[PDB]
Amino acid sequence: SLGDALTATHPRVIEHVQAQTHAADWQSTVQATYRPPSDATRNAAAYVNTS
Amino acid sequence: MREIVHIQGGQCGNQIGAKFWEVVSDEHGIDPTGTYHGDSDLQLERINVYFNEATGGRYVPRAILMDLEPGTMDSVRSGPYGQIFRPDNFVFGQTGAGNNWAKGHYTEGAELIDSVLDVVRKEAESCDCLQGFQVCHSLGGGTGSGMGTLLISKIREEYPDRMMLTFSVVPSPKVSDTVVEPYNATLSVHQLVENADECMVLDNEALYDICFRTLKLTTPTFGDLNHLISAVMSGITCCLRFPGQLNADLRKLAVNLIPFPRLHFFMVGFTPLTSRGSQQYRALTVPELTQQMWDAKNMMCAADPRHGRYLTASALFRGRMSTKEVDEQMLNVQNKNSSYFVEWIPNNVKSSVCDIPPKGLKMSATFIGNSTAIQEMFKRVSEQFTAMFRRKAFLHWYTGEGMDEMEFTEAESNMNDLVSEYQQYQ
Amino acid sequence: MREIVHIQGGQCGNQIGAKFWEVVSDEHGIDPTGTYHGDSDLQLERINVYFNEATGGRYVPRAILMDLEPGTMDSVRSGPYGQIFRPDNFVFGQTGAGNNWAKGHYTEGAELIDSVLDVVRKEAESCDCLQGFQVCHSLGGGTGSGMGTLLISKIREEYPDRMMLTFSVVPSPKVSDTVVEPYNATLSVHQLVENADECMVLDNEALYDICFRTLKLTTPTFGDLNHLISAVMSGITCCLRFPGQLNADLRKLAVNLIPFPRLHFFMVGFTPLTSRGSQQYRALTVPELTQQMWDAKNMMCAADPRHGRYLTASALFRGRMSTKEVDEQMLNVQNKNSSYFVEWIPNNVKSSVCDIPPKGLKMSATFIGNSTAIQEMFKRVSEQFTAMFRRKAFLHWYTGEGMDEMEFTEAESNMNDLVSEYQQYQ
Amino acid sequence: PPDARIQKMRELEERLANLKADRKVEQKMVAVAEFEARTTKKI
Amino acid sequence: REVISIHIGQAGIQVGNACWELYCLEHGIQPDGQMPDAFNTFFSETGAGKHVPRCIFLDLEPTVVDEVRTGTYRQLFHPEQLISGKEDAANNFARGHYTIGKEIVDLALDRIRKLADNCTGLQGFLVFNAVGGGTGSGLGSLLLERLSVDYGKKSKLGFTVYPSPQVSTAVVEPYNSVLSTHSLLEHTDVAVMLDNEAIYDICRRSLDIERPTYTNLNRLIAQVISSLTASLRFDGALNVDITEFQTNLVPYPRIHFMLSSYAPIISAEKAYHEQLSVAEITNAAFEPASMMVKCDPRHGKYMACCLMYRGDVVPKDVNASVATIKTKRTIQFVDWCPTGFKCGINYQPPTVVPGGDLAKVQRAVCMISNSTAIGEIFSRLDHKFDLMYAKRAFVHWYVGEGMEEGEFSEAREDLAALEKDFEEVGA
Amino acid sequence: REVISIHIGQAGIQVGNACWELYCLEHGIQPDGQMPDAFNTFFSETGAGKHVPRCIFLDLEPTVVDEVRTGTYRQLFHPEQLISGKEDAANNFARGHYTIGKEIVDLALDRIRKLADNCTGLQGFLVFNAVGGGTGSGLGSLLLERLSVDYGKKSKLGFTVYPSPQVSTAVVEPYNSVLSTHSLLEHTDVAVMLDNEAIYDICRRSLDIERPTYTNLNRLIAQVISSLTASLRFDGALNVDITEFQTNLVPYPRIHFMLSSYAPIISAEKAYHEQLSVAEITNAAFEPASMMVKCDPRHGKYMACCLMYRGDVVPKDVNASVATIKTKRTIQFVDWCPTGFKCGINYQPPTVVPGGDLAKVQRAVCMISNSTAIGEIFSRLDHKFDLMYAKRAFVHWYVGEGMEEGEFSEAREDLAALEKDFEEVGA
Amino acid sequence: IHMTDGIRRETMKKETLARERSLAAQSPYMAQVATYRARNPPLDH
Ligand SMILES: Nc1nc2c(ncn2[C@@H]2O[C@H](COP(=O)(O)OP(=O)(O)OP(=O)(O)O)[C@@H](O)[C@H]2O)c(=O)[nH]1
Ligand SMILES: Nc1nc2c(ncn2[C@@H]2O[C@H](COP(=O)(O)OP(=O)(O)OP(=O)(O)O)[C@@H](O)[C@H]2O)c(=O)[nH]1
Ligand SMILES: Nc1nc2c(ncn2[C@@H]2O[C@H](COP(=O)(O)OP(=O)(O)O)[C@@H](O)[C@H]2O)c(=O)[nH]1
Ligand SMILES: Nc1nc2c(ncn2[C@@H]2O[C@H](COP(=O)(O)OP(=O)(O)O)[C@@H](O)[C@H]2O)c(=O)[nH]1
Ligand SMILES: [Mg+2]
Ligand SMILES: [Mg+2]
Repeated sequence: SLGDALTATHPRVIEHVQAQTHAADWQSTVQATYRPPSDATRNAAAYVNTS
Repeated sequence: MREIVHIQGGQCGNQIGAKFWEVVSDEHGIDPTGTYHGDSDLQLERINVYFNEATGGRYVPRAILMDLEPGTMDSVRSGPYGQIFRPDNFVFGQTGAGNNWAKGHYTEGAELIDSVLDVVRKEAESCDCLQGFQVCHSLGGGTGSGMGTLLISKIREEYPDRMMLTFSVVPSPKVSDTVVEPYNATLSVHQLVENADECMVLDNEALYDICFRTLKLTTPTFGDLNHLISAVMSGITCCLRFPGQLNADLRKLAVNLIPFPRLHFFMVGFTPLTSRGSQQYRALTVPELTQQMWDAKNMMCAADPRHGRYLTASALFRGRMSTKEVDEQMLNVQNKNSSYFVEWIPNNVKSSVCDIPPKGLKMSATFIGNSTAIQEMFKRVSEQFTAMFRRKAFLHWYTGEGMDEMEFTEAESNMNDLVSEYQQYQ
Repeated sequence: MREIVHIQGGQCGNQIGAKFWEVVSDEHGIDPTGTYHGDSDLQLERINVYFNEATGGRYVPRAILMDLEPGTMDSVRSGPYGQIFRPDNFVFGQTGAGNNWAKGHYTEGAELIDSVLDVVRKEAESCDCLQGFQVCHSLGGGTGSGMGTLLISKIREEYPDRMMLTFSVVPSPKVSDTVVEPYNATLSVHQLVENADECMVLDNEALYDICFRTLKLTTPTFGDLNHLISAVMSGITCCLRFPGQLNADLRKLAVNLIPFPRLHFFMVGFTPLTSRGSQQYRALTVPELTQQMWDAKNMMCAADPRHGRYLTASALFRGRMSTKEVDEQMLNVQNKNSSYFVEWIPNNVKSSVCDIPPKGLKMSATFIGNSTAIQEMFKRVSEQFTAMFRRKAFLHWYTGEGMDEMEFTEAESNMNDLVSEYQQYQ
Repeated sequence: PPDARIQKMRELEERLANLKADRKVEQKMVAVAEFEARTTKKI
Repeated sequence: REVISIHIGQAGIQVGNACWELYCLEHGIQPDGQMPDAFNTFFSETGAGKHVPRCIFLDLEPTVVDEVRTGTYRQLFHPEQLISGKEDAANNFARGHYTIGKEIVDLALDRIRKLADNCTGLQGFLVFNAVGGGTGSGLGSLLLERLSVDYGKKSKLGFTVYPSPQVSTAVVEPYNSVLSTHSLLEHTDVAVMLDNEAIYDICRRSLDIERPTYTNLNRLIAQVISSLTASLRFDGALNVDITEFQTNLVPYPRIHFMLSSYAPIISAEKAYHEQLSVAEITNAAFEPASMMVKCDPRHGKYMACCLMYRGDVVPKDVNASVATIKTKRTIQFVDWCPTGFKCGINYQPPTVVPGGDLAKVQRAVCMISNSTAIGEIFSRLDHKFDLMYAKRAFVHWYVGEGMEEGEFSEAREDLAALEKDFEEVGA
Repeated sequence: REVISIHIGQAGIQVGNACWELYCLEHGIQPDGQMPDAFNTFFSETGAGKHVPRCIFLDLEPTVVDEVRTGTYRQLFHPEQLISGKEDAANNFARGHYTIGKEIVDLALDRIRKLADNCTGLQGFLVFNAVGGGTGSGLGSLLLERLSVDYGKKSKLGFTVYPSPQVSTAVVEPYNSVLSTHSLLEHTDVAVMLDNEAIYDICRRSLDIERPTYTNLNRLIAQVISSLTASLRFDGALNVDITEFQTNLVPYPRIHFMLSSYAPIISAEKAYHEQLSVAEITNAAFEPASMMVKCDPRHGKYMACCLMYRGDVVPKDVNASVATIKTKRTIQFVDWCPTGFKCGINYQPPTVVPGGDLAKVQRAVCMISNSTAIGEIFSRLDHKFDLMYAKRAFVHWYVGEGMEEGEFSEAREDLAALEKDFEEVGA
Repeated sequence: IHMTDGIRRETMKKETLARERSLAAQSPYMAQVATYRARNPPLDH
């Protein structure tokens, strides 16, 4: 005999399966704004070095 | 670095604290066996605030367990994340209080409060830069309210500089669980107003109808309610644990919410909250979180903010966003319903931002409101106290332990003075 | 090189020595059959201090076992590691003293000490440089107190310059076995205060308290208490057996703890000591050792140091460690509670470091404190002695053997002057 | 005697001022010496 | 010639993080400290191929400081140059000015002393901070007054962040701002105003970024500071130094508060559209919509102005532009100062950052002037300070921390005296 | 050129016990009284190798007098100056002024006559009292009135210790204070205020002792008095005698109440942390954090200021510091006074005592001024005195002693007149 | 003293029982966490 204290309670209260950001995707704003200028490849349009 | 010492008292406090520790452990990516199994390195740099590394990645929570009846400790240990709490932190009596503030505050606390003081001291000097104390307990009960409040007094006496933050559940008109709610509640708040730094009032009926409307659950047992309380509890301290654009610790929010020493009774809510069948409607946008944050139905106290005036407010934002939109929405909500805000203070709302949303979300916001409409709950308590004290019902169980009626007079007069001040500043 | 010869007296002494020799043999890697099977070469260079090469890697302990009843020898031989003791070292009487100081000190000692003296002189002269003698016995029984005391005096008369340790257990009123314990205890102490070089007092009630509160054991048999005593005794002579960053021999400990030759009664503690349930949840650092070493509830004597003054103090440390942290912790404990240390002796703590910890451990510590609170138990025994001697109870068994009233009177006279000087220096 | 301590600090201050002036002169010499070489490299 | 800069507070060290990224990028210094003579004013050369900035980051909260320590620029910054306290001051002037500031300023000035000793041609100091908080305002004012005591004769350029009129983030920032001005009056040499609402509007209007954050604001502040330091950094047709701002833009010792503007504020796609030239970029730097402080210069009266020019700039064009401005009557100069313009030209055009939204422009103008609308800003702040001090709100925090109510009134009266001075001068 | 001292009450004679110890260690005289020209102003040479202070200890209880008799300073004082009463005034102004004072004042007077006769160039007197007590209020007033009758034209240094507003040990001390101010207002020429909580703050903040007893307060008061008298005992580059004080610090015959201050006030470990100059001690002598009396001088306007400097100071730096203080806008002087300052330098630096809490400092500053905040102090005391008087509390023992309502009404009216004078002179 | 030993015995027994129940109940919680973690796919940069 056992009660109902053992519940996941995460999917019942707080969850947004479509809008979740995976824990590997976590990053601070400064981390995402100050990239190595030599090999910055996270921007679609940028000034390419043209010799 | 800045250290938070968690304290748990009574059945309600023990269960909500177990839920809080489950949520925090999940957020920092440690499995119920005590070892780290996350992926992002952002978690490990700020785990000292809530955990201590013993051996081989065994991170032990910095919590204290306190009660008098074996059932609650048994429930805490039997469930998952039960074998991570330190066995020595289960300081624990055996007789029980049973809905009596005097029993838990003068007799049982007499021979139990010394061991808990030894444990909390040993665990407090264990850390270098202590930030403050965070406690969660009950008020209508005997063990949590009385013994917990006396411990609050003791640790305020010994540590007069470190901050003190409380989550307390309060009596309710329709859902009235026990019979001696007014006697315990009045003395609990009487001590809290003079000793606690800031209090966030909780009640079960607000959680009940939050599960009714927003989540549309059918049978919301204590687990969901404690999970919501834990979500807010973690959202309060998210600044110390993660980098952000504008951090705000407990002192930053307390100086921006407390204009007078006795003006430290807040009310709380959480965003976003939607049903499982409505997961695709809402886009995680600042206006959508803001509109739910300011709604009276999202508040976690039986006090309508529309029946009073906001004095100060605090907003704790998480996740990557833009400050301009948050500030614009804050100004917009301040300007439109300007009749609901105080006049002799500009910029009543304080904001803060962090870049790490809680797990399972995209971005969240936590609201702390120092509204003057919380006096309605106190007047509700006082009228029942005066009516029941009128013919001294159930009094002999209190004066038979050492107490006098003068303590009841002091509690009633002090809380009446507090409601008078709240009405004055409206 | 420097040589330690072991002497055991009575049933308590025999069991303590059996456990001590088992622990030491485990440390040096010899099997219960007596042949070396260790791994490192550090376990060969300094094993002459305890063993003697026989043949083919067989090492025999440097011990002499004393008693008056066949049961102790039979149990020693029957148990494990009982086939390593040399049978000639089993010096042995036949009739038994039986809880009577006079029998073991005047009658039974007369015909037995000759064989004990013969064997101890034969072994002691075999080694080149005897560091000193080591004696573990009891003050409650007859053959341990009286015969052991007579042997102590005889050795002091024979080899005066050599060192001498006395691990003597003193019975307590709360845990009391024998009716006539004060009669043996007072006279044994009266002889020890001039005969023994330095004394470290053990007590069974303190060991029971330690094994109840700290180790959290439910059935603390004599095995656990003997294990604790054996660990303490092994910890003392660790520097002689292994290299360290700061070595300290027995004389080096004695010179830093005895400012006056009649004050050689130490109170002893050991650390770390944790229950098996709480073994995972503890980090293993120098502060964790220092905070438990100075705890009053960890001491293996029946005397609270908080009621007295730490006149001098000592600490033995084992493991690969930082001297800076050891010194900082010692200075912190010195400067925090300045009221517990005497004023005319600054820097009362002597420290030593060994880099080889006990098997199964990474760090350990030992405490030897010459406090003026050791005179609490002396009064606690002398009050019973005066209360019973004032009516000449059980006296006819002592008088009718050679002893008269003068020995008793001088016994409480020396007891009183010792306790008076200990109180004076407080 | 009433101004002996004052005379001591007067001597102290004048000596320190002379030393600082000498150090400034040395700094000027170092500056011009480096200037000549860098300009030659540029040429 | 060299200048050493100090960054105080969460705003100060973030704008410093943007600014030093710009400094490293413009001189072609890769983020690990070495090149792949003009750099000497910012980067000290050590050993063989290694440059260390002449700056310090200090704060009482270690979170953002050590996050910068573990950012892209790890080896670039000296480990001891990033000071970090152990606990926050939490929006309190008293906490950062008397309690925690007392034991941190000694280390900061001990490091600054050796940083300046390593220097040989120091021009002056250059401070970035925010007065709306506690860590910034309190210990920044304390450090400022201590440096004024130690050096004094060396200039100190001030770039502060006051709270905006409508948009705000805190509640008790009027106290911190007032007590910050109470010391900035006598200790700061030249103060350059920086708001937040104005730059938000600039970003939304010119760069059409619908959701701007603090990063764009800091990038624009870095643009401004680089444009005003390029005269010292690089050779131009007409070079100016630090002393020019004090000599030509500070007419009275108690009147030093500056307005900033920048042009051309344009995106990457509209550089294709418009034909850039000196006349229109000079004209655009005068409308209130291109000013980095939320104020209207029409209600005020200019005293003196400074103009930095970068890129392909011929002096005849700037002379024509300033002549046309002078003949314009929409803006009004004071008869007090008949000649209220100061110019300066540097040859190198402003640099661009990868990921930034500012395009590569041929020429740019940074306009820094003095006006009387700053008294209006201070009066507007004083209005809500007096409206809030009437109720003795939040005073107990400051009183308990170690302060009293007296200096609140004294700083209020000092601000009133400032108001009277600006009213008198504007006549 | 000499001056003699008298002591009345517990506080006065304890302060004197500190002062004479300090003086003896200043002049190298052992407690026996033998030295193994400057001392002539306080000590008269007796016999062969003996010195006796120009002092008299007077009190009604015999206790503190007899521990003075039995202490280490037995042979220092001539025994028959040590005058002891029999029963105390019991904190009762009427009792000490009419019951016990009538029979002890005669002995004090015919002792002062011979003490002055032994002197030749007596400049004046210096008294020590606290107007909070009973015996220091009543019989002290009677005695000083008798000296005013006897001498009239001679100066009298009135060193009074007024009770603090919040911190208080008695309950009827407002009445004693008012009744003392009735006579001290028009009898003595110079009066100095000494508050108790201000010294508590002084020893708490700078002297960093959290458990201060009366001994340290007495030590620092003795240091202040020694600094004031150093211009008398020793020759300086710019000396001032007692006489110049009356004509330089008292603008009106009824306004004679001068505050006290001292600098630098540093403990044993602070002296190593910083090195001293003249500018910062001049500035620190004017901040209210080092003032000896509960007041807010920033609310009021100064009348005049006296500055005594000891140690190693030259007139150039003091003149420059005075100019800088005058140019400061934090403190304002009254319109009719163009110069409210008075400087002074002595060559001999202040001393330190083994066992004391002060450090060996090269130079020190003693500040004595005059402002209108003392009027606020008087009004604060008078309000709380009238608060009790509305119900005739504690008055009837004064009545039964022999007094009536008349002097109480006259004292309240005289204090109101003093309030009106203070508010009218400040315009 | 008998009360104290009985308390010790019951505490030890209930510690063992609680440990056994926790180890029994851990696995379904891990299964549930796996099920609701499978919903979130990590992104590819
Ligand atoms: N423009 C701009 N302003 C900023 C930035 N960061 C912080 N601020 C301003 O700083 C004000 C509050 O001070 P904070 O920077 O949060 O911190 P602080 O000044 O050091 O004071 P404390 O919070 O008590 O430590 C806010 O109102 C912002 O306007 C930034 O990156 N850019
Ligand atoms: N500075 C200082 N003030 C003191 C000292 N002792 C007493 N006082 C002050 O004196 C006031 C009361 O007078 P007391 O000195 O105690 O005694 P008294 O002046 O002889 O008057 P009575 O006690 O009535 O005989 C108190 O309010 C104190 O503030 C002291 O040692 N140092
Ligand atoms: N929200 C919430 N409330 C709880 C929980 N457990 C108990 N409570 C509340 O706590 C009250 C009883 O308090 P009690 O346990 O008797 O306090 P104690 O006697 O001091 O230990 C009831 O009214 C419950 O509503 C919980 O897990 N969640
Ligand atoms: N610590 C410890 N104490 C013991 C042991 N064996 C006996 N004792 C104590 O010794 C006392 C009796 O000593 P006893 O056997 O008469 O010694 P003997 O007669 O001289 O051989 C009892 O009170 C026991 O508590 C042991 O193995 N360890
Ligand atoms: Mg900050
Ligand atoms: Mg007195």
